[PDB]
Amino acid sequence: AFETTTPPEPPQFPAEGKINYVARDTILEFKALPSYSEPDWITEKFEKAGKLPPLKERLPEEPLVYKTGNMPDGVGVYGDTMRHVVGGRPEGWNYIAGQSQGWGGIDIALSECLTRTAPLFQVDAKDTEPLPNLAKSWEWSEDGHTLTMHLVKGAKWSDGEAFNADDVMFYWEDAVVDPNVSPLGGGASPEAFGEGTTLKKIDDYTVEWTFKAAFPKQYLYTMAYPSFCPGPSHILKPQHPKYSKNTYNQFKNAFPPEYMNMPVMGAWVPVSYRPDDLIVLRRNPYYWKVDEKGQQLPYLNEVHYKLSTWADRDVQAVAGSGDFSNLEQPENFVASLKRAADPNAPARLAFGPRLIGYNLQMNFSANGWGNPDERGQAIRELNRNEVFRQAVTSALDRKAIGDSLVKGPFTAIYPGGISSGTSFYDRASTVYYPFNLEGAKAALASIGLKDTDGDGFLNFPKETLGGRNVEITLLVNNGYATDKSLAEGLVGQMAKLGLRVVIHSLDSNQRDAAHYGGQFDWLVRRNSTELSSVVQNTEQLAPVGPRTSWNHRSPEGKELDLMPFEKEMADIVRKFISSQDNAERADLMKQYQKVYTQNLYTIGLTEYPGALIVNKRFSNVPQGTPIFMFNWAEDAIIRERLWVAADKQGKYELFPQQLPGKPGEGGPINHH
Ligand SMILES: OC[C@H]1O[C@H](OC[C@H]2O[C@H](O)[C@H](O)[C@@H](O)[C@@H]2O)[C@H](O)[C@@H](O)[C@H]1O
Ligand SMILES: [Mg+2]
Ligand code: NA
Ligand code: NA
Ligand code: NA
Ligand code: NA
Ligand code: NA
Ligand code: NA
Repeated sequence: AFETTTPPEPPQFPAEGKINYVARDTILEFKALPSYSEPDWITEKFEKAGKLPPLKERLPEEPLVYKTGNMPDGVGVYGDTMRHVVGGRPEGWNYIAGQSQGWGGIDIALSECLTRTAPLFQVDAKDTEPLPNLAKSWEWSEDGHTLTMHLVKGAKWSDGEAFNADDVMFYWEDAVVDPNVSPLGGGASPEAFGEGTTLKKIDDYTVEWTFKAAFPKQYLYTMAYPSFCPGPSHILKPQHPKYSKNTYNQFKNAFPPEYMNMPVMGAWVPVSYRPDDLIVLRRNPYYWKVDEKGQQLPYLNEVHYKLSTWADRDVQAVAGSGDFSNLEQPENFVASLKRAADPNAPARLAFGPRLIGYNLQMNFSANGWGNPDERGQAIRELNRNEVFRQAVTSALDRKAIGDSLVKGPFTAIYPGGISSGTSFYDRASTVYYPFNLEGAKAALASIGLKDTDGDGFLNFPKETLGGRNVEITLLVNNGYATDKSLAEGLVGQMAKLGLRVVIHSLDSNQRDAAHYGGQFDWLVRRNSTELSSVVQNTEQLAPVGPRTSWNHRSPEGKELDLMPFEKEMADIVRKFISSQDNAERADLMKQYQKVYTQNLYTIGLTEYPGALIVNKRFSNVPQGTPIFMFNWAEDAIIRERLWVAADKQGKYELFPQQLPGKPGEGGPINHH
């Protein structure tokens, strides 16, 4: 009944900061170097005092080596602190059991994964193999069902314990396969790695994947952050219910934020924590990454995470008291641009492509996900009705939504689906339902929704819930002004259509528990990587598995009650995952976009670009780094490779010349 078209082209964005494209193998390689070096105080005060082993003995025989050619400013010098500001709060250190550490780069820096993809924003080539990280190399069998994966060899956790296949296997078996454990982020279900996929240990430094499909190369991306970031099994395994008398809740909570020096494969280790104030990390002396001159990374000795608000991160970065921000809330754009416009500004600000998007997601489970009551169930039935979805999207004045956030060329009309800023995007394949409130009102009337009590809100027919008013709950992340503003705008627009929408505003952790547990009717959410990049966590594009979709999961352990268009989307996604043909992949994403946007798998709210803000004293920041593409800029900028020239260094270290203490002990260790 609606006059659909394609979305109008947004205003031209002079998108400052162009990316310097490079080839995949210009960034790093694994190899032995003839000599290695580290900060002088480690050698003088720890090694020479017999308190820490010599550096060569702490490194793998073949460490990960960053190639100087890809370094924007070349080889670094030691020193200084990276000062981050975050809106989140740590629950504890058990990432693989689903605890948040506060976001804003903390878990990104702690939890290293098998592969790495965030720095791939600088590779234009199709289609790029994820960078090796904890997995140094891999080989496909001739038939394409077997993937032999070789691990970094001789690397150690920050506490000196060997990193090997046991850590990989513990994550796979006891975190992924185990249905009672859910790693942080809402993903990492077994089917995210392919239906029926198995993983086995060959030896201490070799694992073997077996896939049902032939060459499903897209799963290498799933082996990067957030889905395959192994934890220290020697510490975690004795707390797991399979190997102790602990319950799953006791395993999840065994490492509270106060527990210091949690072993990591990351560049820095947590050494201090003050509630609602600060987390301090110190350099990991067992870090397994070096530069081409043999200097053990990171260059920065310390990292701070000030516990504040997300809006304060922007404020502190432009003021110069914070060193980094992802300017991603349009309500903060004008004030930030004003401060950045001063030539004496301590920080540089640079917008990227339009990769920040928001969708309204409707719960499509009519078979019990989140155990809904009679009211909840009737909403799942409306959600699954295509005429209802068409009315909701048509009742949205998308120009007004964008203007409510910020004026100017930032926002773009966003019907939903793949972001307009990504290479797989096809405007002609994007179904746009223009603002048509009258048509939206007539469509709801056609499915039996009419105002029978004179209050302007539509009622169910007499047969459903005694003909009461339709009432829909809207789950919102209370940590962001943008999410709240979009939710408030959504309530207003729905009231004009005649639907009563009630906001359920929760902090990040509670919001995640309600979302992943399926305890929602509708929710407002900022897009994740599958919509900004397609290639990162591709399984999230459709219900390919019982728990891969953000808005259609099945209760444990029922099958999905998929609608025909969702089955079509799932088939396209599985075909894309196993394709190495560039023309076929591009065509499949055109088909995917059309099915998504025609059927309204989700309903787009708005889309706009974000800007990376970084203190000017840092060297090695890549030009044109986007705030979000394969992952957040905290990962993409490669913080372990950043450095500050000696004459520009800040004097901000809270534990200078100190190293992390033992897991569960007081805090850091000194030389005297
Ligand atoms: O982790 C870095 C990130 O932190 C904040 O975003 C948190 C959200 O992003 C995750 O990908 C996750 O899927 C969500 O649950 C989580 O809320 C911040 O807004 C970002 O700029 C960035 O620093
Ligand atoms: Mg071990
Ligand atoms: Na074979
Ligand atoms: Na194990
Ligand atoms: Na298995
Ligand atoms: Na239990
Ligand atoms: Na806290
Ligand atoms: Na993927």
